[PDB]
Amino acid sequence: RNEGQWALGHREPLNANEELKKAGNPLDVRERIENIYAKQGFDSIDKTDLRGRFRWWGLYTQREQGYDGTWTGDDNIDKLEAKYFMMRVRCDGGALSAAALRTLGQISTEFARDTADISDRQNVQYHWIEVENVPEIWRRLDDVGLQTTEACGDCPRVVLGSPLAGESLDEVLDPTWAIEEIVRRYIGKPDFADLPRKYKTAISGLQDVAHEINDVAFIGVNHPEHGPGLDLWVGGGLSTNPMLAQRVGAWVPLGEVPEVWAAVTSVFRDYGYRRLRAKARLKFLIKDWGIAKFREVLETEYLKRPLIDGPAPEPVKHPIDHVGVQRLKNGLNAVGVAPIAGRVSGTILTAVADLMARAGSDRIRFTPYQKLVILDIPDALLDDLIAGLDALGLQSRPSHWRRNLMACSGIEFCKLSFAETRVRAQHLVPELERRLEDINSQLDVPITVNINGCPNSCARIQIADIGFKGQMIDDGHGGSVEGFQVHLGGHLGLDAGFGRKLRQHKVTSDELGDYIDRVVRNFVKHRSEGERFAQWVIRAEEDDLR
Ligand code: SRM
Ligand code: SF4
Ligand SMILES: [Cl-]
Repeated sequence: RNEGQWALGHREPLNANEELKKAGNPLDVRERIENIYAKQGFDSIDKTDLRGRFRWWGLYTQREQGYDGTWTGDDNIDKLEAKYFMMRVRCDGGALSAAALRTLGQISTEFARDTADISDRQNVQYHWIEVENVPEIWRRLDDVGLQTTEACGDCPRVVLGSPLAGESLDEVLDPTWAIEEIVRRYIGKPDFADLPRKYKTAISGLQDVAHEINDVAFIGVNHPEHGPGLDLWVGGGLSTNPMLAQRVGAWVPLGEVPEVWAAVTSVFRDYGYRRLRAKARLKFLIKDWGIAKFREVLETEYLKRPLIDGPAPEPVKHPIDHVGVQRLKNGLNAVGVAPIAGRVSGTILTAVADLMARAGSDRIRFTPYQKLVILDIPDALLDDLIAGLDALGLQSRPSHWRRNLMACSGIEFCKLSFAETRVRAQHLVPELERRLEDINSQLDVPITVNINGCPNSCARIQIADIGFKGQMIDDGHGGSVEGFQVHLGGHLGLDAGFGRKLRQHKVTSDELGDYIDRVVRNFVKHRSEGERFAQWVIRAEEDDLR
């Protein structure tokens, strides 16, 4: 019985999305940008290019101005499509030189109305970009060793790596090599250009890459016999049907990582479902097959050998975000700063690149939690840096809230969203800071808040202390507005799991601060000593949670 799987012989398209990939190599659309589209403009762009093949090059069309959630749906595309683009720049590892960061700044100030926002996958995204300047931009990014290749599309998304790869004192190893090997080997190459859906990778020495929710994850663990290598995890995801990735129970050494990554992706290519668009993510295959069959197939058909068994890394009790100052293997310091919901500007990035030059620093990393850290600051030139960054509003000593808050793009730019998230976040933070500085000392433990535009969970709705899922709501049977559902007490690391939903409960855009304030206060009210938020939630009564 057919599910669209290549490996079972069913190579026949069953989607419009699968249909468009059978029409040449999607990535081939780059000639057409430079040759045709950047020269003729938005309206020349064939619609199967604009909506399909543009994705393989980091170009999603942004939402047209002044259409609220009322208008959100597959059937309003012509209306919702603004003649501008969100261009996503691929940063495998968050890793960047100061020259590279510089370029990202000026590209934004110049081409993207100063918009630059750090994604929770270590990328930057621009908005207000026009096709005319795409060729100029590619040309420019190349100078600094950056591309947009497969930053969107049915292909491997950015590979996450630790913001502190190679300098962290706690890391099991530095797997940067493996990342760069994967990118050098495999990005832009025909073999993995066509996958049932998107494909997300995390590789790190630390559990600081939200690994449990990636399609494939490689995580430092000491093997008692074989030494520092990587633990392999597979089948994660969070959209509208969240599933934690699971241990394959294998241990992979650094050098074999890119080989084993290619294996896994290969299994996705061939056995992944291609009938339903909503059922195409690897996770669904893993759910169906079970972990053991997966490993069986993986060894027997693609690696041609068993993967050496190995232990799980010991799950951390607290997420590792790298905000703040820390000593390096260097003998130097690194600096983690927090913007609000990843929101920086073209100006900020350049202004930052310059402060780095002042410090002698040439290494910066973006963070899987929309943050950025500067590396190799010597003690001597550190305070003059921090003050330089605080000046741009990039706080290295942020508050509880500013530090542990994410938002997606939402209805500001995103054509799929029901609510405003990012701008909303720029104001909610000060409101919470001054509203709850009151209770602040009594919180010995952080509260994480993720504001999501719609159910897609781009800012990780399910795995926050307080998670907000943007749905359309009714207001006295007069008219439908924007609003959020709450998911509470979801965490990664030790005993990972998702936040609970509440029965008949909605939070309008205005009420966000009200709800947070209340449930936080009720937390402190009913909590026990040392008890984390998430722990309370599981025993808490419905009423204290509303
Ligand atoms: C920018 C970012 C949010 C952020 O502020 O961090 C983001 C924003 C978008 N995501 Fe994503 N996603 C981002 C991380 C994720 C994550 C989180 C993660 O990877 O940890 C998820 C959840 C995890 C997962 O994938 O399971 C996520 C699940 C989605 C979904 C759900 C897809 C699905 O599997 O069903 C969509 C829609 C889709 O693919 O059909 C999607 C679609 C989008 C689009 C392209 C909306 C669209 O299709 O038109 C958003 C960009 C619109 C815009 O104009 O900004 N994105 N999105 C993140 C981009 C990181 C990157 O560089 O790649
Ligand atoms: S979670 Fe939804 S609204 Fe937010 S950025 Fe993703 S697709 Fe857009
Ligand atoms: Cl995405």
